[PDB]
Amino acid sequence: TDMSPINPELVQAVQHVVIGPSSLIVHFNEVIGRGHFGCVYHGTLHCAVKSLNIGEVSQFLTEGIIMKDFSHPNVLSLLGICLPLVVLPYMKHGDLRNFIRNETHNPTVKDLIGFGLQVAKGMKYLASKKFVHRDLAARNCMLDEKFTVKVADFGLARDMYDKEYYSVHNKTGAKLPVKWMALESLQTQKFTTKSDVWSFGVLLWELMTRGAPPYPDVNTFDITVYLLQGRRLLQPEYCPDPLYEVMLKCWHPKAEMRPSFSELVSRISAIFSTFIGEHYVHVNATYVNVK
Ligand SMILES: Cn1cc(-c2ccc3nnn(Cc4ccc5nc(NC(=O)C6CC6)cn5n4)c3c2)cn1
Ligand SMILES: [Cl-]
Repeated sequence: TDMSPINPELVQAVQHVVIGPSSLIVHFNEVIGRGHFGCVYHGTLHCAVKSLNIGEVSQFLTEGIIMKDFSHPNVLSLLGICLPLVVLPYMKHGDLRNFIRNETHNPTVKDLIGFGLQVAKGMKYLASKKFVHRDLAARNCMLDEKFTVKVADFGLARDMYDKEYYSVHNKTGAKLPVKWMALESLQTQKFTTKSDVWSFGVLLWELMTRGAPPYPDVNTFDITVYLLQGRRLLQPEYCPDPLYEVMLKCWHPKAEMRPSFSELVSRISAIFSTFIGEHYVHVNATYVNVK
């Protein structure tokens, strides 16, 4: 790549994931959200129920067991499955991007770095389980009633929850979040933990801009050409210098040189500790109403 610029066994194993049909009520009237692979609904077990569409039933059950094993306060857990329903905890404040964009919320610099810090702790956990997210972005993290950020949009909850930010590769037909993708993944369509780190860098930029779209009007795989002119996202007005240095390390041309999620947790927690909640972050006028 260019990096310099120019089945009885399965049935008993899945028993701890299955929810009984009579112990779950799905409210099909109240559409929480929509996705390509399944619509999400209000449920009572209080929860969110995503309803999906023989060979593929193995895959559904097996994905449930792997996903049920993930337990961490900054990771969206799986409450269970039902049969094609995916039962998830209800997140009161919805997705992180919409939350920070909302003009009636008044986040401080400390608040937003805090969300970033929480996301890093979630990825640190997922990365320790050898799990590559492939689509880390503020739209795909969620926020509960205590403002705990949970990395979401993985396993059976995987979808395109805002079609706007996914672009079709002309050959393969795969719709990909090109504005969040590492320089190497744009060229190969292979994803690693180090390509998640790049995405996390972009997520930090989203946090400090209160959910501005990255790279306005650079929307296709021609982002690769843009990056290879020698470019990175600009430092946001309310982003501290040390945090922007962290963002630039996340976008290191050589994947191996990017920091681990352990190192990111360490560095961000230090930066975070210096703030006391006196810097209100306001939205840039040039990013308002921009997609
Ligand atoms: C823009 N966008 C992002 C998503 C999204 C992203 C990642 C996901 N990972 N799983 N899911 C299903 C799910 C799980 C719990 C949940 N809680 C709510 N609560 C609300 O919508 C509150 C505000 C009224 C909705 N969900 N949706 C996800 C949905 C949906 N749209
Ligand atoms: Cl602050």
